Amino acid sequence: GSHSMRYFFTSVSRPGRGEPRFIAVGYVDDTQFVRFDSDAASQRMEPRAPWIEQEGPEYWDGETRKVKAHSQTHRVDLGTLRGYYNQSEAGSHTVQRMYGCDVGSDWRFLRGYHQYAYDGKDYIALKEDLRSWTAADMAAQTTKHKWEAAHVAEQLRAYLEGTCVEWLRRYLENGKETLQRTDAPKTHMTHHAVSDHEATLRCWALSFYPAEITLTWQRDGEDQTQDTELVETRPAGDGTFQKWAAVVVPSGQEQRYTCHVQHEGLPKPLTLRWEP
Amino acid sequence: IQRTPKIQVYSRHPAENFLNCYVSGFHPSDIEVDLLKNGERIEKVEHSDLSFSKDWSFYLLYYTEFTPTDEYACRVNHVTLSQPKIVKWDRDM
Amino acid sequence: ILKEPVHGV
Amino acid sequence: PKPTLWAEPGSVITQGSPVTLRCQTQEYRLYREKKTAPWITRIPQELVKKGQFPIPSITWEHAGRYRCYYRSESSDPLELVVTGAYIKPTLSAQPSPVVNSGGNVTLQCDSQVAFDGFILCKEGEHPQCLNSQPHARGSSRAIFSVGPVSPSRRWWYRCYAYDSNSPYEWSLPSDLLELLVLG
Repeated sequence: GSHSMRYFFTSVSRPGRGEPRFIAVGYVDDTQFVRFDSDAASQRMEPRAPWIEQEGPEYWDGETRKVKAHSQTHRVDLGTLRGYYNQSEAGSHTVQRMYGCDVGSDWRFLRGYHQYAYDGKDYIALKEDLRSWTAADMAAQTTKHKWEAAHVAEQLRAYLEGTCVEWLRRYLENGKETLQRTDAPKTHMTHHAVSDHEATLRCWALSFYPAEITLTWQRDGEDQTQDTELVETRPAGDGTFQKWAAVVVPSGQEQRYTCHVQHEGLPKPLTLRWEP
Repeated sequence: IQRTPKIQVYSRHPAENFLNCYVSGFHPSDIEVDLLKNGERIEKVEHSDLSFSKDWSFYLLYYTEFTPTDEYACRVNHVTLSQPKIVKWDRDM
Repeated sequence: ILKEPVHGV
Repeated sequence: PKPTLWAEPGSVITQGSPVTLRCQTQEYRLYREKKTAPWITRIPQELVKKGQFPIPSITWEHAGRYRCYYRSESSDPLELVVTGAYIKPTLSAQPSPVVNSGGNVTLQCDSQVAFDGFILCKEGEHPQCLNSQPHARGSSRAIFSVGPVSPSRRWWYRCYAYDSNSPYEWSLPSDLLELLVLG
């Protein structure tokens, strides 16, 4: 169906400690496939997916010249930014930047996006039409100007609807078994005791992909919510994801409960019933 | 605008392996993660590449191989924690 | 692949 | 016959330090609501006998509500607070730490960490507080109206930052903010 390749870039100044560190990481949905890290002995963009592995030199050469480029342009923005805000030397700062394009259930493009932020704060994002910017912040127009002007949103608008989607499809193919297939959620249930009157009931979901997913409790067919701990969907560490939703329950009433699970990798959504 | 990280000490799979410390929703990036057995920092600490969300808060993953067998926990010191927040692996969270 | 060129803020 | 549940030196201990809980027969049960507290199960029976539940170097893990009983009735709740976990917030006096004898003022526990809840406790003799929320949304800066003051007593404070999603988990207290009462 729908997919999305998008990039993450993060340079972080470290005064005195030589040059700032730069990191680039690529994803197609929730599958990492390339990376960069000025501190690694690689000094080259690296493959993290079997399907990108099968790209000849032309690829890895280019991706390094470009990450390198990115690696550098941010390196400066870091101080240029520090200027726009006039900040002392002693003290680190972080410049982030993400961009990617998505595609509908037809691989013919859904939308493109390009955002920037200085010090974990929105700096300038590209409006949804991809022809205008949003410089939420005053001396953030200094960049908005240099860009809405120099015509970046123009040849960038060409990348998003162009190359971006094109390569997204090329990857989608080379990685059919990995990218286009799912890993249903293996699920179970734990029951920890809280005390004489209460006892927690936790509904697990491990080894699944995409990381997208929902988890809910239905005591007698009455969904619960605010009183339900809900850990963020966490990385299993092998490509799959796990997540659990637990709820404090009246000791001796567990049977009333049923866990509800939704996941693209499940035909019908499963309704796990604690006491069958 | 800095922010402590969401810590999660969990195993790749259940008791029936690998040890995971998942630090998320944190800012700045500059972070320290250590995996420890009965208290001794573990070597070979492997990690993910740095990445972040929409709100920009980064998220990482340190993992090592092992067995649900001794105590286990995750040591972590951001620039938001005066002193390292340790977190013992709850077999069940 | 990667966009290019990338621009300074 | 539910007993008295307290702590020594009492609750609200700064992380790393030690605290101990107490009650009142010989049968003694202890539990942390919302989610069991495993440390309790590790206490030697040599203590439960006497009803003593010790904590060496207190850590957020403990932080939480606790009760006592044995069958009998649950004691009044004991709010166990761990402090000094997160970085310290900054305490300010809007707009002057200096107010005239007799006057309402404004304290402002500002924070650099993203947090959603604050506390304010008069250090000047035990500490007496007041909880508060952030009025802005992108901001994690809480406000407190205070007084009216007077020279007849020293009004010095400190504040705390914590996340509603772990309340017994507080930040380090702020630097003591002393007030200057004139006239």
